[PDB]
Amino acid sequence: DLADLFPGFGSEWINTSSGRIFARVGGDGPPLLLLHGFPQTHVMWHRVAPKLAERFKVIVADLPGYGWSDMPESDEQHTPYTKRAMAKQLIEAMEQLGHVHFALAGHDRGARVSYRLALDSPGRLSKLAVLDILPTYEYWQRMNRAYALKIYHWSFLAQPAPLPENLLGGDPDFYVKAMLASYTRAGDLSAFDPRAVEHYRIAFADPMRRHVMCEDYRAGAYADFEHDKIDVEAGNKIPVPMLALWGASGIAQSAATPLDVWRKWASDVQGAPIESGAFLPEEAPDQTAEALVRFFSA
Amino acid sequence: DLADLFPGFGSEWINTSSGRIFARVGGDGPPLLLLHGFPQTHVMWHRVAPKLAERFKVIVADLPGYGWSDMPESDEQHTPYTKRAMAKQLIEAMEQLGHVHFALAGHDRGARVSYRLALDSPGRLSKLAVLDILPTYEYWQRMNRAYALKIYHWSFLAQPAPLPENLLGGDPDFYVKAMLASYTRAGDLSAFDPRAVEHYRIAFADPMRRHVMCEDYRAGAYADFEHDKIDVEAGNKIPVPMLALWGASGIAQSATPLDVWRKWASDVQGAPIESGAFLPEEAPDQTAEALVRFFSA
Ligand SMILES: *[C@H](Cc1ccc(C(F)(F)F)cc1)C(=O)O
Ligand SMILES: *[C@H](Cc1ccc(C(F)(F)F)cc1)C(=O)O
Repeated sequence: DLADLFPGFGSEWINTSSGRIFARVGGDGPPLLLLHGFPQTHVMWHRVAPKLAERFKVIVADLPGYGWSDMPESDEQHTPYTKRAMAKQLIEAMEQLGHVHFALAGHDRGARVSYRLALDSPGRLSKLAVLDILPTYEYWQRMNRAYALKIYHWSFLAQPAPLPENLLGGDPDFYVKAMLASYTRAGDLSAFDPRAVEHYRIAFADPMRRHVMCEDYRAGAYADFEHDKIDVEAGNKIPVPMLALWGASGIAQSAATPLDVWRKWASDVQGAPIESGAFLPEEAPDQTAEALVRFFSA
Repeated sequence: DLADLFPGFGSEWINTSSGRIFARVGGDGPPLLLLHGFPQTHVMWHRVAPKLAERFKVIVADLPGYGWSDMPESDEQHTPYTKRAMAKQLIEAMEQLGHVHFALAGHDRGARVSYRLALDSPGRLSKLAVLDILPTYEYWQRMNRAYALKIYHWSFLAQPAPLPENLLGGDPDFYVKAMLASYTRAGDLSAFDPRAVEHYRIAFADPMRRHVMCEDYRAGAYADFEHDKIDVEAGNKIPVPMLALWGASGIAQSATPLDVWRKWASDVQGAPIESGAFLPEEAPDQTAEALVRFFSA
């Protein structure tokens, strides 16, 4: 019922102690993990993954609780869907494949999993790439009226259950599509493959998957923030050589000077703006792929 | 049929150029206007209004677009549901009854209509009372992680249509009940009268009324903010002698309310009340006496 946007890629259901992680696996060479964000799945990499496959062994994984990944039971602190736990679970997953030192690239929620992984376990990463994000700490500290209105859903979805859930039940199709079109450059869905939008909408049409997304944004308003406050108070920087890509019309640039912020969180960081909205790998696939290939190859 | 929580009070469909304002009207003496808020209707004053009617001509009106008042067609800048436009419409309504200089008390959304009225047309108000609020500018300007999480619906309901409307249409009864409960001390509907809740529920059950509420919160995120900002930068303060009532466990106090209003008013008194956000329904007696003692000085 859902299209194949990764021709040639296999399908792996990697076992962890918190549940199965689904991923499309293609190419050969150095291991490169790709992590998606909200409200998308692994298929958001379908326009750049084949190019990366020509050079690397590309693992395109659904986040814990997302897509076809299992949904581990959450708790009163939203632990399994905190960026620290997600990182632990994916580290565990990559160990099942023999990948204990790999390249990592993330977008939105996946980028947050990524930099948290780098802080907690720098050893697991050769190079890091974060796409159109700032540290979760940075958004909350810089929170103003402009901030609050634009990215309203950081506060909205972090509301205690079942208030966001019950509201999302009203028109999940509309909401998930609105979340996609609102952060592009054109303001519509033209950037997204209609088949890819189907993957997103189908997953979002399930109440259980939506609950996970809320538990995600709850973690991002509490545990993730507290985890980030500890680091920023200690003065810990990410030692992993990392790349920061953001859309010129993206979310991160309206907030701050992206590479100036990431220089405060990482000692070895380079970055560039790309003519795009928030959804870089779909809006500007050629440039995004090129940036990643050249960076991970160096 | 909805309950009549105002024994003796007549009903009024007051014509304005922007549409009819419904109000319950009772008592006699100096004229006193009561303006409700979100997500309520005029029946929120039902526990304190009779006490007030012993000494005043009490006019309990539904805000334009709210409850039983008509719904003026809105526009791209949400003009008719800005606080400036609401105040003008109510000034018209009061002028119909022969009231061109009156006393005014407001809560939540209505209190924003009220101080905006004080700023734009100070001559219209003998005395002013605002309940459990800060100026709209103050909330947006002091926005942080805490306020983002604590009062999220300022940003959520302000999202461009029809994003909030389509979400609210799913489970409207749940949302309106949660909104009433969440800001009380007990965190339930126990402080409210069931019949009052049904008034709030039925109104909130109409999708057109729900759209009006969003237009209200859209105005409060933009045009209202900008209007307030103009007064901040120009050093304009409310000359109308006012009283700032707020709940000790309410929304307004979670800043030091009296200090904030002193920046906005050159003659303002302030006192806390053992209550959540809905003082006239959580602490009706303390609110009743405070209002009576203030407008009767
Ligand atoms: C996805 C949306 C998003 C993206 C980027 C930022 C910021 F401000 F950090 F750059 C905030 C929100 C997500 O929630 O991660
Ligand atoms: C009603 C809810 C409300 C009340 C008071 C405040 C604050 F923080 F300004 F005092 C915010 C929100 C309303 O929408 O005004």
